[PDB]
Amino acid sequence: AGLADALTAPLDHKDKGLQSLTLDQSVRKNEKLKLAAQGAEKTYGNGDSLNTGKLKNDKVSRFDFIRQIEVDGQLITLESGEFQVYKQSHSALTAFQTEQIQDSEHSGKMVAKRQFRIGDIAGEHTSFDKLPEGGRATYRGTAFGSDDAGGKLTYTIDFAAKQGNGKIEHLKSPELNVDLAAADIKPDGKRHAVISGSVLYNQAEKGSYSLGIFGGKAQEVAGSAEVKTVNGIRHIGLAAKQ
Repeated sequence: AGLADALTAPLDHKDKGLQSLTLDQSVRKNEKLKLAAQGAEKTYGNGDSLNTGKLKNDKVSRFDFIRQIEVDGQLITLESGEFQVYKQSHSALTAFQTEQIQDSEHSGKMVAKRQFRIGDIAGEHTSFDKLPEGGRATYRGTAFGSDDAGGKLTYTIDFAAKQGNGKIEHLKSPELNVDLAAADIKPDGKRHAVISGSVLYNQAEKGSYSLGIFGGKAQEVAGSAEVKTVNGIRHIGLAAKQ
C-alpha cells in the first residue's frame, strides 16, 4: 500500500493522485504526530506534509498514530490509534480512529477509548471565481466512518445554479446513510468554492455536511458530514470524483 514510503521517501514529481497533503489540522501546533506502518516511522509537526503521492488513490490508507507532546526532552504519548488517509487526485483527507488516550491520573499511563474524527481536508482548492459557468458534474466516491470505509458517496453539482446535493449509502450503521441536501456553492475567505448544507435521514434534518471543490476543473469534492445519533455526532469522511 506504499505506507512505508509515504512515511520515508521524498516527494517525487512523478507520483500520482495528490502528491502531498499538508497536515495542518492533523497535528496541533504545540504537538507532534508520529505515524508508523510497515517498519517505518515519521514524526510530523503542524504544517509538515504527508507524501500522499506514495499512497493508493480512492482508498483508505491506515497508519498507527501516536499523538505526542515534547516536554523537557521527553516525548509523552497523548493519544494513539489508527490514522486513516483517503487520497484523490486533487484532494485528500485524514481521519483519526482513537483507541487509547492518556490516563487522567498517571501520565505515562494510557486508557482504552474509541472515537472517530476527520483531520485535514485539503489539496487543490477550486477557486469559486473560476468555476464552470454552466452544466453539471456528478461525483462518485467514498463515505467512511468509524470501523467502516465501505460507504458510497454520490454527489451532483449544477454549476449554472451553483447548487449541490447528494446521497450517502451502504454504511453499516443505517442512520449514517443520509441525504446531503441541496446547498449553494459559495466562496471561502480564500475564495475557494465550498458547500455547506443539511443532512437528511428519512427527509428529516439530522446534521450537516461540508464539501470543498477541488481541482482546476472542479474534478473532485471532499469534506465530511456530521450525523446526529443517540450517542453523539458521528463523523463521516467524504471524497468523490467525476
